[PDB]
Amino acid sequence: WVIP
Amino acid sequence: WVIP
Amino acid sequence: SCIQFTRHASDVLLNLNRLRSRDILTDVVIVVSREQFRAHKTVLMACSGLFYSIFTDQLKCNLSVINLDPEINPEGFCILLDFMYTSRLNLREGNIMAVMATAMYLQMEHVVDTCRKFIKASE
Amino acid sequence: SCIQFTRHASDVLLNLNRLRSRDILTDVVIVVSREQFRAHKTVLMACSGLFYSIFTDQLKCNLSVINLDPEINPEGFCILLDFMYTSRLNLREGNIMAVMATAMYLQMEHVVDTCRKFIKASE
Ligand SMILES: CSc1ncc(Cl)c(Nc2ccc3c(c2)CC(=O)N3)n1
Ligand SMILES: CSc1ncc(Cl)c(Nc2ccc3c(c2)CC(=O)N3)n1
Ligand SMILES: [Cl-]
Ligand SMILES: [Cl-]
Ligand SMILES: [Cl-]
Ligand SMILES: [Cl-]
Repeated sequence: WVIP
Repeated sequence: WVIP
Repeated sequence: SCIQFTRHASDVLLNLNRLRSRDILTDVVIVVSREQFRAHKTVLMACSGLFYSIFTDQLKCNLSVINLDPEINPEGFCILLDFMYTSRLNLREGNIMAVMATAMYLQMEHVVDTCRKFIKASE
Repeated sequence: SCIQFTRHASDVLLNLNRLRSRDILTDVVIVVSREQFRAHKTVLMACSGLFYSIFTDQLKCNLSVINLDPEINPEGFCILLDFMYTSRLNLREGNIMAVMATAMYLQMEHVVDTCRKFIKASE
């Protein structure tokens, strides 16, 4: 999971 | 396009 | 000896979401505590272990309406349906418990994992 | 304020390909010079400008069989159908002309672009  |  | 187009999968998903937003070729209604959500059976199966099991069943594969357990929260379902079509999860302090419970029921292992981690960080 | 799961789109496409390989919820047959290919209408629309136009048509959206132009090569179609479900294109010296012509007909702009570049490098 990432900060888009 | 890339070499997978 | 194939070549690969990096953005292909993302572009496919973006187009599937455009079809959903315009209600094109949607073939099922998911009913959650009287709230109704239109979707594509194939996308639901591709994202959820529960929908995969339901639509591979010889009788249920032909149903146009699926009713979820009454304990399932419609907002939690809506956030997960958005994630299925976009890869983006709107996880917030106020919805994290409903989102985790819905992801456990839908069998969406990666969503369950990130909810457990975010809850553990807050304790 | 969403979080994003990087591998989600790729995982969705991989599962859609698994459904295709087991012939699960395929809803159309594409006929190419007597060769038959089963697929999902939504995936075809998500990848091709031609299939997008066909299945948004109020009459054609209901067809279970679509016949392509007799000039279309079945091998070229097979390679493109594999690309649609995997992001991998099996481009070879012996098939590049048939693949480019089929991608132009199917309106798959990124495939047409890589074929033009590979052909230009060989001249
Ligand atoms: C296992 S083979 C397979 N073949 C095709 C499909 Cl459409 C599919 N979906 C599916 C199954 C289980 C799970 C998910 C999707 C997401 C998750 O967390 N668990 N699986
Ligand atoms: C344009 S809006 C839109 N909405 C939904 C879908 Cl399913 C769709 N597909 C599509 C249209 C045109 C093209 C492609 C796919 C690939 C290509 O090269 N050209 N388009
Ligand atoms: Cl029904
Ligand atoms: Cl998941
Ligand atoms: Cl027909
Ligand atoms: Cl393309």
